[PDB]
Parts: sequence; C-alpha cells; structure tokens
Amino acid sequence: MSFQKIYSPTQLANAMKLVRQQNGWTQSELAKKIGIKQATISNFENNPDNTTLTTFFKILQSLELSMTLCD
Amino acid sequence: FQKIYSPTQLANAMKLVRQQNGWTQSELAKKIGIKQATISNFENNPDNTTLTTFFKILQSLELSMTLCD
Amino acid sequence: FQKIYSPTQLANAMKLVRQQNGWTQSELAKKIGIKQATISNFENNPDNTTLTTFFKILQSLELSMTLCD
Amino acid sequence: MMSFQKIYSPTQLANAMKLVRQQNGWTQSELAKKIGIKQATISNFENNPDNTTLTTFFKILQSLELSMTLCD
DNA sequence: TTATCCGCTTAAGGGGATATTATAAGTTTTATCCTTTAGTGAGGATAA
DNA sequence: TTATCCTCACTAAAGGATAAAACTTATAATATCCCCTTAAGCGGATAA
Repeated sequence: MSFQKIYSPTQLANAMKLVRQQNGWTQSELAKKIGIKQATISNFENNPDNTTLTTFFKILQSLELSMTLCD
Repeated sequence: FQKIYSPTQLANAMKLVRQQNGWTQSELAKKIGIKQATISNFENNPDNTTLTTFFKILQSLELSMTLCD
Repeated sequence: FQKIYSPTQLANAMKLVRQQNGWTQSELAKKIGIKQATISNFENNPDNTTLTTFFKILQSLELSMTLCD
Repeated sequence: MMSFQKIYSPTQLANAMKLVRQQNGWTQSELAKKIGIKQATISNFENNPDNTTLTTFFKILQSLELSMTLCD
C-alpha cells in the first residue's frame, strides 16, 4: 500500500491532502462528517505548523486511517 | 509500535519511550531548544498541542511518525 | 484498689482477692488449666512469673487490669 | 481522646504500652538505658509479651512513667 | 470546491522560575542471631 | 490446702554484635504559574 516516514507537519499534511484527493473526497464532506468546519480542514492543509493534535487525529478518522511511530 | 488513534495515547507512547531510554525532560528540552514546561503540558494535556512542537519532540526521541490504515 | 508497682504488691493484691472469695489455689488452678503449684509461686515469688499466667490467674479471679497515668 | 479501656490479654497490655511509648517519642533504646535493661528486651516485649516476666513488665511500666490497678 | 474573513471565546508557546514530586542516599530505630546460665512451668507427688 | 522437690523441654534476659526494616535528608525531576502575543476553531457565510 503506502508508507514513508513523515518528519514535519508541512510534509505530513502533504500526504493527507494526497489521500483525500486520491479517494476523491472534498473538505466540505470530511468536516460535516467529523463535526469541524470546512475552513478547519483547509487551514490545516495549507497551515499545518499550528494546528491542534485533536484535529490531526480527528482528520485521520475522516481519511479512514491511523498512525504509528518508529525509530 | 502499536497504532495511535487519539492525542492522549500518542503522548503515552512517546512518554513510555522517553523513560525506556533513561532520558529526562530537561536533557531533551535542550536538544531541541524548547521550554521544559512544554514537554510537561504535552504529556499531560496533548490535546491542544501544536504540531510543530510535537515533531520537535518526536525527533528528540530519535523516532519517526508514520501514516497507515 | 490502688496502683501496684512491683510483682509483689501485685501478688499480695490478687491473693487477698482469691482469699476473700473462698477460693483455693488448688481449685482456681483447675478452671484455667495451670499447675496448682504455679499459683503458689505467683503469690510467694512473682518476680520471674510469666505475663501469660499473670493474665490467666487474673481473668481467673474474674478481674481485669487497666493502666493509670 | 485520652483514656484507656481494660486490658485482658498480655498482647493488649503490650501494645497498649508500645502506644504510650511512641506517643511520647521515646525510642526503645533510651527507655532501656534508663532501667538498666537491653533494648533487645523492650523489643521482644511489645512483640512476644506472652512469655515475658513481670519484673521486666514493671520495669518498663515504671520508666514509661505509668502504673496500673485492678478492675472488676 | 475552497481559500478567506469580521467577530469573539478560549489556550499554547517563548520567557522566567517555582511549587511538587518521584528517586537516591544516609542514617536512625527495630528486630534477630550466638552462647551460657537460670528459672518458669508442666508431669507426678508428698510433708505438715 | 499449699509450698517444695525431682526430671525435662523451653526460653527469657543479659553479654556482645549485627542484619533488616522505618524514617529523614539529599537532590534530580516532573508539574504549575504569571504574563504577553498570537493563532485556533466555531458561526454565518461569501467571493472566486
């Protein structure tokens, strides 16, 4: 499937936006599906540096994926 | 490592590892030049922590975060 | 009943009790399972007697011992 | 908050004193030194009082600065 | 579809450093072990 | 009735020390705290 190492929010957001794109999902439907505003999703994607982890583990849900750490 | 689904557990994993390596909050708060009271609030109240500090902390422990299903 | 401060004063004391109550050392002994002789030493020579026995014959004269300041 | 019931066993009496000893902040060693006996003896008293001798009992009762009486 | 935008309530991060704790030591306070002698205390029992 | 002896298995207590456990400091380490400046995210929602 697809795993690479992410080391930064500007690197990590890239991949997530790619996932949503690929499954052809629109921001408007992830937001009205997890309970956050469309804006939230857009600000996240273009402004990853300062977003709350609740949002980040909340979007993974939307994208139907999870995460693990590794050395 | 197992799978992480919420900020809280995400902080336990990184905590659990910080202890295993016998590292202290102070010796790792200077390796990334960050506030000692930040690594603290992080482990206890990670829910609203910035993703920048998160990654500065992650690389502090010499590991790397990864997406999956 | 005044305060006692020696194994002797403590013995004369309890004996005077056994005496006034028509009891004998040979009978007091039966009821609490101790050698009649043992009671004879308790009164005549209490210094090396044993607290157990001490509270065996005590509870035998159906009495108790409370501390005092 | 300050009063004593009636002691019926050799343990009850033993622990009753171990309590007065501590409530006064006295170590088994200074009491022992006072009355010329070993601390090793004060020790076995609060622990294994069944076989202890009255001599010792009144020796500690005294140093602890107490006395006793008989009850009905 | 999505990057943008005023108002408005709630909070992390960089500063600077301290209440607050969980650990190492550091010793007190107790409990135990050795050897010997001596006296219970239980069996059984008998003077006076 | 009660004080005493005789044999025996058992241990207090005292002399001489010391393991093992309870409380006290050291002292590093994790959580808190005040103040500023700053961005988040929800609301209703609109330009591109």
